[PDB]
Parts: sequence; structure tokens; C-alpha cells
Amino acid sequence: SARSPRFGVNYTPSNGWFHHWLDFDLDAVRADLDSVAALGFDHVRVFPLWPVFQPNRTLIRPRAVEQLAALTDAAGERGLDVNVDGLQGHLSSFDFLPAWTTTWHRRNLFTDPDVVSGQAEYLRTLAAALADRPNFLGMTVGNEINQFSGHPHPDPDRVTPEQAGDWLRRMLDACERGAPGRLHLHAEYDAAWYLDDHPFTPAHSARIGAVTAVHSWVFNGTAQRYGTRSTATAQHAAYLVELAKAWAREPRRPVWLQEVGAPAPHVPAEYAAEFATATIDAVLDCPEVWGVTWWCSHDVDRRLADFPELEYSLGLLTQDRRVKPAGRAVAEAVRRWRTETPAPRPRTTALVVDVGPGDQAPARSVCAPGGAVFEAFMRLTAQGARPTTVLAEHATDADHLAARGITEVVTPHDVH
Amino acid sequence: SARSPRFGVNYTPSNGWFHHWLDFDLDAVRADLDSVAALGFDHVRVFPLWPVFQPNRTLIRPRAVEQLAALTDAAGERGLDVNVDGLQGHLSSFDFLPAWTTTWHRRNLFTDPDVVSGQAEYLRTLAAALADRPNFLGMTVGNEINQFSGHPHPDPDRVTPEQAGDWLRRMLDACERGAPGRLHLHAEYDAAWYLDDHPFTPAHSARIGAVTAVHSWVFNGTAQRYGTRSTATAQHAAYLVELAKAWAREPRRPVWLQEVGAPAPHVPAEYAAEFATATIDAVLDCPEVWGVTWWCSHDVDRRLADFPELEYSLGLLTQDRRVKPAGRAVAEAVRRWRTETPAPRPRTTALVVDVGPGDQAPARSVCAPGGAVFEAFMRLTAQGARPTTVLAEHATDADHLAARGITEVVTPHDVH
Ligand SMILES: CC(=O)N[C@@H]1[C@@H](O)[C@H](O)[C@@H](CO)O[C@H]1O
Ligand SMILES: CC(=O)N[C@@H]1[C@@H](O)[C@H](O)[C@@H](CO)O[C@H]1O
Repeated sequence: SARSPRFGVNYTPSNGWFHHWLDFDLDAVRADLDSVAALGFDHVRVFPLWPVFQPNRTLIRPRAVEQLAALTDAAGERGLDVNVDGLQGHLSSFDFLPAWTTTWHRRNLFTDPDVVSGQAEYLRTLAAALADRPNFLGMTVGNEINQFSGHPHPDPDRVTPEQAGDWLRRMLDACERGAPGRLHLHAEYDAAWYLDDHPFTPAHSARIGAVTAVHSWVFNGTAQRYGTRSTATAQHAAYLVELAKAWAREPRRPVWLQEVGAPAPHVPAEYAAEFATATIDAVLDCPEVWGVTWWCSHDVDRRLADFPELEYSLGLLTQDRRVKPAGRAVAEAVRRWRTETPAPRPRTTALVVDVGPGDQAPARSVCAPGGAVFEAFMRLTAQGARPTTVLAEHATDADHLAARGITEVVTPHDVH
Repeated sequence: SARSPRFGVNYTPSNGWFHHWLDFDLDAVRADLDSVAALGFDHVRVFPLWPVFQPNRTLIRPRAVEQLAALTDAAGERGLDVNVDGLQGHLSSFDFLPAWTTTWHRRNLFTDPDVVSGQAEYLRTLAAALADRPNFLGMTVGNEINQFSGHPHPDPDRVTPEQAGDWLRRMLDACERGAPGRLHLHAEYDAAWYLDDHPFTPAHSARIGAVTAVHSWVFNGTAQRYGTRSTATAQHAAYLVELAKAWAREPRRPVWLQEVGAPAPHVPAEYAAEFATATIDAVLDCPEVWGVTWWCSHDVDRRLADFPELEYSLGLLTQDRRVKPAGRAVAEAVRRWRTETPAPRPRTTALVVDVGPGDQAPARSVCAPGGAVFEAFMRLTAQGARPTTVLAEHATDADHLAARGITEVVTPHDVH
């Protein structure tokens, strides 16, 4: 009954980046997706710009929607399924916020009834427009929208965890209404697991939406503390996968590694291929992985200003559509895992994750790089123990353990 | 040598409002400008959306520029000259701010060297693209950009007056560089004359840029304090014209009434025609008026949300291009003033304007509705004295007075 992982890329348009919606060129998209499918991927994750699609609360532009459908059709012709992220929102250090949510109309993104009603109509419209596309996977509410909810954001839209979970439900309700039965989820960046009192929580990620989405980025302190060529750096995606399982109510709830990339300087370009192989191999030794989706397809145009340096070189391909060695290595790992490798065995040893109550997760920073749970997991991993995780409050739950096939339970104090 | 006033409208596209740049339709623009020229106007004031034209600091979209040129050409065919406002920025309660100026990239609009360098390139590019258009008037830096500089803005980019004047110079330098010899100016809303310690000052408006631009809006407290059918309400545009002259170094520096409109409920629709006639008649009794430019050509689409109620009905035409009675009245006033009315006589009586030092204007609120200078001017006007204004520091300057033809000088204390 073992789950079979899918392989895709986050689509970063080579001509004009996500600004290409302002000058939409289907032939340029066709060429981008051509070089994507030639690498053997089976899906793309694609990004509308929210204020370009909804420049006024009650103006959702049909032409923008039509363009998204044409993109989805071009991908379908090429054997690529499409997940669409709705609320961007945040992309690569930039916040794209509609004028009707800011300054003179500043209205909290998660709690204002008019903005939330506008967000719902937006998501529902996209989902409904794509509902007749057989290659349309479903919606992700918005890329790492939790980054708006608190520190370190310079101007956050603050919310309680209950408010955040309620907002997520309404957003996913809208996706479900536009495209019933599709794969609708939300995706939060790693503050949801690592930052104490961050409003978006691990329970939100593991108990709302169809699958848990994780974004694995070793610039978060991991590569800095442990080195580029290290257990922790190579295993960081696998760790996020197994950590996220602890809060899941369903024992076989899949986990989607929706973002993973090789950020220089933390991963120099010369080590990107090697890093990509080890990371993919390591995470695919985890059961129930829904898929691996690399960030990103194409380098960002170097004529575009003010990106953090790491953002420019994250592509599997260059801006002129040449395949990088790291692109070649990911394609090779995809090919090997689709055909030549067996399913991963169950992880029967569980590391106890004690995070405080854990619905609220007030001390989740023990899971962050340098934390006791983090280092206990990498130590076990290095010892060959192939660990999963379990919450302290379920660590003696014979039904939880047996449902998961867990036969051994250890704490970080046990690991030392 | 008397100056002859021009007549135009602020172009508010009927299909999609200023969001029409996202779905640019030249035939829809042609039809809009057709109904404009049929009313007898000779120019339009037109508004790019800054973040649509410059979505990234070093991406100024050539297609957006091409669209602006096609709009300018369509207008030229119809005998309409074009002023282009650059930095929007602010339009009708909405702030359109590029992602590269906000939150994670928050960089002060008036002082950050990278943003200011980006603004310069933007203005220079627009001006240069239109420089070969014989109907291209010139640039206005940006619509009421001073609203970003302080209270009551909820999130201002604060600046000292010296910083604001320096920024204006650099912005106009860029316009001049792209289109030498053209009519380049800046336009600040009435806080520049009315709000104590507002960073943009009357000296900035009267001593930087080719002409002084004023925006006359009787919802600023005037209609509320004095009534819709009153001297002060009818004369408010004329007052702003004559007030703005006090800070001018050149005695014949023209003043452009770049915005004037009839906002309901302060001016009910049934009184818009009558209000428009009286306002135009009153301001055109002021010498050196560069022109009168009505806000706006077309009602805002009522399907667009979150505008202040007054914004929807400010058009001379409805959203379906029917001419309103107020449109008919403005066209009639234009026709009469172009052919049937003599030039206004000089205003030889000057009201003293004591504002504190006045370069800095720390007590300019004496010019605001309810202020001593304001009410002294309306009282003189009602008495038939046809007043101009003079700064306290120049009130005994025999050369200033004679250069202006001023033969009588009175203070508000004199008027009582
Ligand atoms: C402010 C900032 O740059 N935040 C980044 C975000 O852009 C990125 O998507 C995320 C990936 O995990 O990492 C965050 O640290
Ligand atoms: C915050 C706000 O609505 N400000 C308005 C502005 O939209 C308008 O252009 C201006 C005209 O003078 O009047 C201001 O009061």
C-alpha cells in the first residue's frame, strides 16, 4: 500500500519572472515548460500575482484567469499537472499586496470580513476556471502566507492561532467550492515549526488541507551551524517531513516537499548537484512522501533588481534555458527513483517531540536548527536509526504507535 | 500680454478605470477620448499606474510605455494635448506602491537613493518616449505625491521640507532630460497650503516646476463650513489660484487649476451644473490661469469596490459615455470663455498672507477653511474687491507690488 512520490518544479518564468502576467507570452511559457518536461518532471507549481489578477476587490480579471488556463493547457499538452498557488502575496522577499488591503484601506489579511470575502472569491474563481482541466491538481491557498502573520515581518497582520486556522478553513472551503474533490492545501514556511508563538502552527499544517506541505531551506541556520557537507544539511528535508508527521491525525497523511532548493553561498553552485542527490535520496527514504517539487525551474533574470543574491541562481536551468549540472542531477535522481529503487521501509523508531501543549506549540523552537529535537534527530539519523517523530502527548499511545508501526520510542535526553 | 486659459479633463478610463493598463484596449480609449473631444476640451491629463509600468526597480515595461504612446497618439488625432502624471502612487483613496518600495524593501519614497534613482529613470523614460509626440505637453511628477509625506497618512514616508524640495528638483531634472523644453511640473494637494508643518510647502509649489498646480476640492471643509451655495464654496478654486501666487518669484508665473470637480453630497448632482459654471466663471476672473482641467471625464464603474462614495459620480460623463448636465454646462462655459468673454482685469487689491516665515509656512492653516486669511479673502470677494494675495514679508515691497500691479494692500485685521 506504499505511497509513490511525484516529481515536479516550481515554475519561475524565464522572461520577466512572475511579472510575465503583465506581458503574457504563451510561446515563452511553452518553451519554458518544454525544458521542464524534457527533464522528466510530471508537474509544475505556478504562481499568479494576486494584485494583477484582483487589482480591485470586485475586479477579478477574466483575461488573467484565461491566461492561467492557457498556461495550464500548455502544461497539460506536455504531460505536466498543475498546482496553482493563489495568494501571492509573498515571493522571493517581495510582498505583492493589492492596493485595497493597504494604507488608506489597510485591512487585516486574515480577519477583515471584506478582504477575506475578496480572497475567497478569488480562490474560488481560479479553482472553478480550472475545474474542467484534467491536469489541474488543485490549489495551494498562498505561498508561505504565514510570513505576513508575525515577527520577523516588518509590518505584520497579527492573528491568534485560532484566527489563523479559521481563516485557512474558509480559504480551503472556497477552493473546494470552485473545484470539488481536487487537491487543495495550504503551505507555510518553516516558522510554523521553528518559531515560538508563531500564529501558524504545526497542527494547522498537518490537520487542515489535503496534505501537509513543507518548504525545506538550509539557509535557515542549518547550513550555517552544521556546514554545507553535513548530515543535518543533507537531511533537512527528510527531517521536516518526519517532524510534520507528529501532528497528523491520519497515520498515512502524505507530506509534500513542495519547495526544496540549493541556495548559494550556503550551497555553492559546485556542490548543488551533489547536494540535490543527497537531499532527494534522504527525503525519499521517508514513507508517505506525496512528491518532491524543486525550487526552481529557471534562474531569475539578473537584470531584475533587489532580490537577495541567493534568489538569482536557484534554477535547475539558467535564464536562457541551458540545463545546469544540478538540473542534470535532479533529472537523474527522478529517473532512478521512478523505476530503480524500492519503497522505503517503515520508520519504527520515533523521537519524542516535546513542544509544550503542541496544538499551540509554545516551545517549538526545540525543533529549530540547534534545538534539542533537531540535533537528536540528526544524531539518530547519522547512527542509522532512520527516525520518525512522535509528540510527547502521544508517545505512550499504544493505538497511535501501532497505527504508525512504531516499535521504539526515544527522547532527546535518551540520545543525550 | 494677457494669458489665455486652456480647457481639459482628467481622463478616468470608463472600462476598468486606471486598471485598464492591465487589459489595454485602444478602441475603448478611442471612444472615451471621442466623447471628451466632442465636449470641446483641448487636453487630457492621464495616469499610468507606477507599479504596473515599473513592477521591478529595473523593469520599466516597454509595452506599457508603448501603450502610453498609443494613447497619446489617439488623443493627438482628436486634437487633444496630453499631460502625463508619473508617480501614482495615489489615486482616489488608493495607494499604488511597487513591491520594491514596501515591507521587506521599505525604502523612503523621497530620500532613498535606490528608489529615487528608480523614480528618475521611470520619469525620464516616459518623457523620452513621448518626446517625439507634438501633442505631448510634459510631465507632472506624480498626482498629489505629498500625501505620502506626513499626517494624516497612516504610514507616511516622512521628509523635511528641504528634502522634499531637493527630491522635486531631481524628479523634474529627469523629466527635463527625457523631454527638454516641455511643460514639466509637480502637483501637491491642498495640505501644501493648509496644513501646518506639512513637508511640502507653498514655496515648493510656486518656485519648483514650470507652473503652479492646484487641486480645488470643496469637500476639504469648505462646503461643510460655509454651505454648498456660498461665496466660499463657489470661489474656492479662485482663492487657491490667488493664494498660490503669493509665493511666486515670477509675477506672471501661471497657475494651473489642474483638478476641480463637484463632489457629492457636498455638491449634490442637481447642483453640479450650477456649481461648475460659478466655479469656472470665478476662477477665470483671475489673471494668469494656465488652464482649467475638470475631474473627471467619466464616472468610475460602480462595480468597483471600496472607493469613497464621492469618487463614483465625479465624471462629466457616465460610465456608459452619456453626457451629464454638468458635462453640458462645462462645455458651455468652455465655449463662452474661448470666444465671448474678455480677459480678466488685474487684481490691484492684495490681502496680506502672514503665515510665519513662509518659506517654511509654520502657520499656513490661517489659509485653510475657517482661517483668518481664508475668510478675509471670501469677505473681500463678496464685497466686490476682486482680491489677490501678498506675503507679509513682501507686503511693503514697492518692487513686488508694482511688478504685480498691486495698488492697495489690506490685512485680515483690516477686513475684520
Ligand atoms: C523575509 C524573507 O526573505 N523570507 C524568506 C522567504 O522569502 C522565503 O520564501 C522563505 C523560504 O523558507 O524563507 C524566508 O526566510
Ligand atoms: C486620504 C484621501 O482620501 N485623500 C484625498 C485624496 O484622495 C484626494 O486626491 C485629495 C484631493 O484634494 O483629497 C484628499 O483628501
